[PDB]
Amino acid sequence: ASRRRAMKSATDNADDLIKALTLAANRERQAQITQEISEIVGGANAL
Amino acid sequence: SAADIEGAIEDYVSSFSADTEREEIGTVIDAGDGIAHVEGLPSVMTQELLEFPGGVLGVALNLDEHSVGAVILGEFEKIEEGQQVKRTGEVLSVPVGDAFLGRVVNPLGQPIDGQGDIAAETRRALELQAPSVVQRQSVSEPLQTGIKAIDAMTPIGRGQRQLIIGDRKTGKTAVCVDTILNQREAWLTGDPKQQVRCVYVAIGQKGTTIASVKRALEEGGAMEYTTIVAAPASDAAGFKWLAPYTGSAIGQHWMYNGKHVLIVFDDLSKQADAYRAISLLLRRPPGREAFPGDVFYLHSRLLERCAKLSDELGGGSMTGLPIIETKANDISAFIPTNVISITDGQCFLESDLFNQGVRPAINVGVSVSRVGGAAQIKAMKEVAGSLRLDLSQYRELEAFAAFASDLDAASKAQLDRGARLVELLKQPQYSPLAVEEQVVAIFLGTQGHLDSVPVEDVQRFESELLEHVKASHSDIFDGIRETKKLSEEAEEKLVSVINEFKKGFQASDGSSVV
Amino acid sequence: YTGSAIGQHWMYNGKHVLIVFDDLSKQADAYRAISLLLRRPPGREAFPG
Amino acid sequence: TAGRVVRITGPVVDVEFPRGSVPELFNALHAEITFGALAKTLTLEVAQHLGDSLVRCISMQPTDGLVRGVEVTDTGASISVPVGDGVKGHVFNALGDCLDDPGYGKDFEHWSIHRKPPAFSDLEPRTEMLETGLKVVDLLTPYVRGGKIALFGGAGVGKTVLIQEMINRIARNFGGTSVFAGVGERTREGNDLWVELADANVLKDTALVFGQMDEPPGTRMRVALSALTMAEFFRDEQGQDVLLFIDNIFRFTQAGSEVSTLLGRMPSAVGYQPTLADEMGELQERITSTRGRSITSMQAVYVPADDYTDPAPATTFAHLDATTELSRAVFSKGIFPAVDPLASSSTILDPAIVGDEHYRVAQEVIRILQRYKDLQDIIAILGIDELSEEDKQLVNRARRIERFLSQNMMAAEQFTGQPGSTVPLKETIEAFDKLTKGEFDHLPEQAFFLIGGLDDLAKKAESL
Amino acid sequence: TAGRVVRITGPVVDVEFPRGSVPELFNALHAEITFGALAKTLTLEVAQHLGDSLVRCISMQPTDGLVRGVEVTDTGASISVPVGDGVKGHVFNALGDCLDDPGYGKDFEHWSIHRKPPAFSDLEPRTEMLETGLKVVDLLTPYVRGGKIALFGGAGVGKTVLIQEMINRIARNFGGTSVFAGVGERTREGNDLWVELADANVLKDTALVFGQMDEPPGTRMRVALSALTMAEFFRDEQGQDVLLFIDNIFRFTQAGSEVSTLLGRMPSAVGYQPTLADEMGELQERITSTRGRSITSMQAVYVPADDYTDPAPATTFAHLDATTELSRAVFSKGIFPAVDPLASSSTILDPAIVGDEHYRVAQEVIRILQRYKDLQDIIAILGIDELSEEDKQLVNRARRIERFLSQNMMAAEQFTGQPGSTVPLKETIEAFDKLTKGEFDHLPEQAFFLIGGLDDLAKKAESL
Ligand SMILES: Nc1ncnc2c1ncn2[C@@H]1O[C@H](COP(=O)(O)OP(=O)(O)OP(=O)(O)O)[C@@H](O)[C@H]1O
Ligand SMILES: Nc1ncnc2c1ncn2[C@@H]1O[C@H](COP(=O)(O)OP(=O)(O)OP(=O)(O)O)[C@@H](O)[C@H]1O
Ligand SMILES: [Mg+2]
Ligand SMILES: [Mg+2]
Repeated sequence: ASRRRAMKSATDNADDLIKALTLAANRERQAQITQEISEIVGGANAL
Repeated sequence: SAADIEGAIEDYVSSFSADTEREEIGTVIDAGDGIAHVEGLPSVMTQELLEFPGGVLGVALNLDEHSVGAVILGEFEKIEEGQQVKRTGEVLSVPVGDAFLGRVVNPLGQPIDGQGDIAAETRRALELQAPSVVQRQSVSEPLQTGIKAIDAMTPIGRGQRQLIIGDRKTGKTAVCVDTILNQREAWLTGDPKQQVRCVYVAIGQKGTTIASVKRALEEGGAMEYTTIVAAPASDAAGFKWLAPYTGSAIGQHWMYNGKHVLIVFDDLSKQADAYRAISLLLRRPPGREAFPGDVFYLHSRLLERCAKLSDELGGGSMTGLPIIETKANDISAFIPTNVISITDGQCFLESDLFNQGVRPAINVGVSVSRVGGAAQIKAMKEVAGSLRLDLSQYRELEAFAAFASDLDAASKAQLDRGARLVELLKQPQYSPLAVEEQVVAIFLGTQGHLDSVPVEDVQRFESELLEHVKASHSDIFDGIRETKKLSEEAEEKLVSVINEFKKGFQASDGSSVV
Repeated sequence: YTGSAIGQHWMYNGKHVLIVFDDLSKQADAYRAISLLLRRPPGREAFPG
Repeated sequence: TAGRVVRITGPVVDVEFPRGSVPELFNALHAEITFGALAKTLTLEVAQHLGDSLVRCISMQPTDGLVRGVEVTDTGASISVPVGDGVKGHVFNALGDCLDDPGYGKDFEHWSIHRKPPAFSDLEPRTEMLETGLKVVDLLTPYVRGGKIALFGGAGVGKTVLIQEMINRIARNFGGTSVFAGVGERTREGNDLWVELADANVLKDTALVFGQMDEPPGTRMRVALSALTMAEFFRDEQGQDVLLFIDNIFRFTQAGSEVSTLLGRMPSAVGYQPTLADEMGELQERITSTRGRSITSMQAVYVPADDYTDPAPATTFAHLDATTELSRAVFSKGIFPAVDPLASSSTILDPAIVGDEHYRVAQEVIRILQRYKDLQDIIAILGIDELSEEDKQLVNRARRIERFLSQNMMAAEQFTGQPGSTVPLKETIEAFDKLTKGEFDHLPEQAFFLIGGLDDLAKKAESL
Repeated sequence: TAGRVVRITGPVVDVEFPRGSVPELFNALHAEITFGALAKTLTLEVAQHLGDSLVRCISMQPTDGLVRGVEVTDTGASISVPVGDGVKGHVFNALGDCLDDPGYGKDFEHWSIHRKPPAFSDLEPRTEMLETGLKVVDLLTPYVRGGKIALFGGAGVGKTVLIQEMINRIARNFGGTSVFAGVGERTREGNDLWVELADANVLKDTALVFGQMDEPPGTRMRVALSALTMAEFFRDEQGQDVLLFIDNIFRFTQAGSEVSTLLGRMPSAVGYQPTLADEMGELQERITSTRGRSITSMQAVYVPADDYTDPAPATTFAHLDATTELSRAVFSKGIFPAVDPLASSSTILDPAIVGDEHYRVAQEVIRILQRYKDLQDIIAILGIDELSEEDKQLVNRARRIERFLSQNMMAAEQFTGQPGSTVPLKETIEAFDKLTKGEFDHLPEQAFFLIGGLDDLAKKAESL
């Protein structure tokens, strides 16, 4: 019974950690796209 | 009746002046994506309202040697090359005055509600300096938001900047509209020192949302004192950018005249997006999250005019309630952290709690009122001073309880107290409570009188008990109202009535709560 | 496009064609190079719009 | 008075005009390509004024073969789409030229695709349910009349069947019309949709507008507006409730991004156009109810990288009022309209707008189905017998609740022959109140399949 | 003779002078704004020469209503700020204009705010400890008297509360003078600090200079130097020991970035100005003490978007003897002052400077907390129960240490009511030695929050 409870808690914590890591990964992906575009367009603006 | 009709037009005709003066007319040499370059206008002022022939207006940002770069406000699709551009002799400014009360006006003061023109007292420049350090005094009087959560845990004081912040569909406009509606009891007093005027600046909100907010205000009598500055999502970037500034101008005119204003900005994140559009279309290099480096300047310039002036400047105030639409509870993002750095406290409305059924979804622990406590009636402070930490501790402990087989008696007691307090704070929409009612309701739970009530019935026990008091021992409410302190005599009366009721209260299981 | 043309001639004449491209990422990179050498404005990952 | 093409850079074309004849923004200009293989009449949409009487334009057709100095004739009006009763039953492109019968609609009334949303005073201040007559939608995902409904989907989950069903219901219940805007629509799927609607006999109540993916970004960006112009004519002139499908709105956003890149605007956010929210407002805010007639809309929204924080969905979802998600899990179990009761949602589903009873029954249905989903893992791993008596009871009730959310959709008439069902809203509320209380738990599961309402449930059960 | 405004780009004004009268870099220029609603004498600071006798200037007051072609008169000297014993007890703006009474300080000695940092020969590293009375600072990040101190934080972590806490700890009993520089922080905070110092009778010994957020980037970047000039006058001309609080120094770099994007300088890594390192250095290097004359400095640093790798904090780290990195994670635990014990560091945490026992206890505490951080993954998924027993005991006393580092700061009274407590260094060392050795592994965790001391720890443990 304690194993059932502990692993239910572990699955919930793993799901929450997956959600948080997916949010962080999406934000880092967006940041990488934005930074790359900034570098490209800054190069363009200097011709 | 016909006499006034004839007389108004007669006055207009006779007052007509053959004003032959000198207009500097320039010519547009370029226009595209909301930006128009106007050559000529050799004496233009920076941030002047240029008037293009289609009736549209523009703000002259860049004054180069060749031409003037103007951010166009409104329907830029009408602009074309070769059009004459006339000065207007006014730096970026909007009309202000009492006539704006009850009017929906686009970010330039032009009414869109369909009623007649607005009798503006004067014009105010959107970019006047905020009050200096020596022209303020710490906010010393409350702005009862009508929400038990806000007015108990994170109070808003007149002159404070309270940042409502949370994901989409999480109860932000609801909180702002509730705090606008709740001020009717103060408005009816007719006392400028106590009346709270309102200004609701909708940035990028849907047209239907602004219509619904206007209907909600009308149904609650709030349009006698509430202005709406509507920059719907349909409008160009310029209107969305300068809508909060025109709302702040309308509010500031009253703030400097000794009156109290409540400015809501819904959402300042949509202002930041519109300013990103304007700046990038001007080819200004982006910064973090593609925003320009001075987005913080935008929002701070805006919210730093929300202040509680000193008695030497009329003792007026302007309370700001900016709404920030976070993305998936990213309170650490750029714009949220900015507006937190500018504002004096945040009410974080978590979406997990909003879906869970806890409305308003105030996230305790992360929510705080920096200059709160001082602006909070003594009764509310004595009864709810410890509520925020207790609720945050209950939230921390709930995770442990969700998986623990059993807990310490003290931990069980704290879990119960939190599970009753969170239900007590929960509140239906458009149902603001006077401060007396809030203090009594919070007293029920903080002093433990709810500990005998089952959780699911707390909402009813409180909801009906306030009714029982409302017309059985009104001495309690009147005592709170007049004294603003929960005097021990009134406290004894209140506990007596609570027990008298609890004897006659029946829970959902049929058990007595004695 | 040369492959698509050779295929389309058979396609419009009533035959059935099967066109493989190993790999379209290398066409995209080639077009990106041509566009950037022509000063065409770049968007995401430097690609032309 | 006619200009000259001075620069050709792919889709972007720059046109010089005499001193006092420069076309206004968003005017449509006509150019000619005279090469034998690629002869065309290009439509150029003026995007910017560059000065010196030069206008930068985004060609709505491929510019391959265009020659510098070729004459450009100004129409003086924006891209004009045909509007009328004649656009019902035909397929159009973003420029208004018919595709199944070329030259058709040239004598119809023409409307500019750029026109303002309803003035503020004419917006309806109260959101009203659109009683679709589908149990699942009217119960758990109530559509807002004059609102936008996210329509997630995929292969075989019956998205096209739901589209046909909604065309049928809006054309037989509300006496309205439907318009389908294929913003970036696969030519194959466009043809499939056209033939399916022609076979379902609902094409006569639908106007199809396709901005095909092979077309440059200009048409993919303007097809949504063209279809919405047709819908706005059906609303503000013929007094018909209209239903505008948009597959896919993310491709409207992408087309805007591509045009922005072409014109030289610095990309923003995650590479999207700086004017992203402005364009999304110009599109969506025209989809609203005014003067008692409404353009409801169902929009398929592709979330990039499965990220709802991406600017495209995060700007679309500010305007979407309801979400309908079709899943393989529900579909494979024979439950059509395939709507996932748990993933889907609606903004109007609050006791303030819907009745308190409706909210209570909907929440109870969601609760039962959520518990059944929680238990499904145990069911699949350990067998159904592992459940307790309460859990077994709840599982049995949830099976029949989820099978009852199915409905003999009107669009299925062409297959089964049996006429579709339009359950009254209160009738559905009472049916699901009874079914969540177990009153029909003794009936066999197969009884609830594809049954339109409460009385039909009994009249089908008697057959078992 | 006088120049002429030739172009205006927000707070940046280009002025064209006669061939022979170009002003030097950092020379103060005076323009005029005549539009009545906001007419003012506009101060500009020459920042570049562009050729053709043009000079590009930053604007101290907002350039609203400024007109092309207005006269600009160079003052022949850089922006000057008043100095003297008089500046103690008054509030000044970035340009030296007094605020509490406008006519003040116009007859005092005026110093140019632009001056080279002290020559290297006069520098020597200060190493004397500055007992603040806080457990975390006095144990793990011992502040350096006469040295630079920082308080890094995102938004809402406790930078300003701790700044005013140290105003209470240090300034309230300081023998010398103090200066407070509001660099782009709230005007409300400025007024609150002014009244608090007036009530605490510390104002008579403080010179306040404010450049708060509602001011353009010009003053928002020169206010730090304006305050630092009074600080250096006290350091050099008077020989007094000085405190220099600066809240918030990141606003200096942000105003730098704004003026950079306006002046035309290309963007750096994440949009900041290319001279971020140089602009920060020419300011920080002046805040150093010299041989016989001490200038303690305490700077709040805003770490934007909680990203500690941003170039501004990443540059200002190298300029600090003691760094106190406030973190969101510690803040959400309620552990005020919210100091991340690991990220923070001090250069005097060397067993030769603080002593053997102090360093030993600090290093053991850091080891315990580092192992806790290394176990955080398992703690998050599985829980403390699945660790090894040594790790379990370490995690228990790590939680106890981490809570014990919290303290009921004096400045926290206004937010909590509970009065503030100061724990002398010896008691902190002894208490943390006891915690690390395990002498208090039996008391509950809750007994260590916001307690501040061994006696208070015992009292609170008995209370629970
Ligand atoms: N306190 C409340 N109790 C119950 N329902 C509420 C409450 N506040 C808001 N709602 C409901 O929540 C839904 C969304 O509310 P609201 O518009 O205030 O949210 P929001 O987060 O401000 O939205 P948006 O980002 O779209 O402006 C509406 O159904 C509203 O009725
Ligand atoms: N020790 C403490 N005890 C209680 N509450 C605290 C404490 N420290 C901080 N807080 C709460 O956190 C808020 C943070 O205040 P503070 O001004 O330090 O924040 P900041 O975001 O770092 O500042 P700034 O706006 O200067 O960047 C305080 O107003 C108070 O609400
Ligand atoms: Mg809202
Ligand atoms: Mg601060």
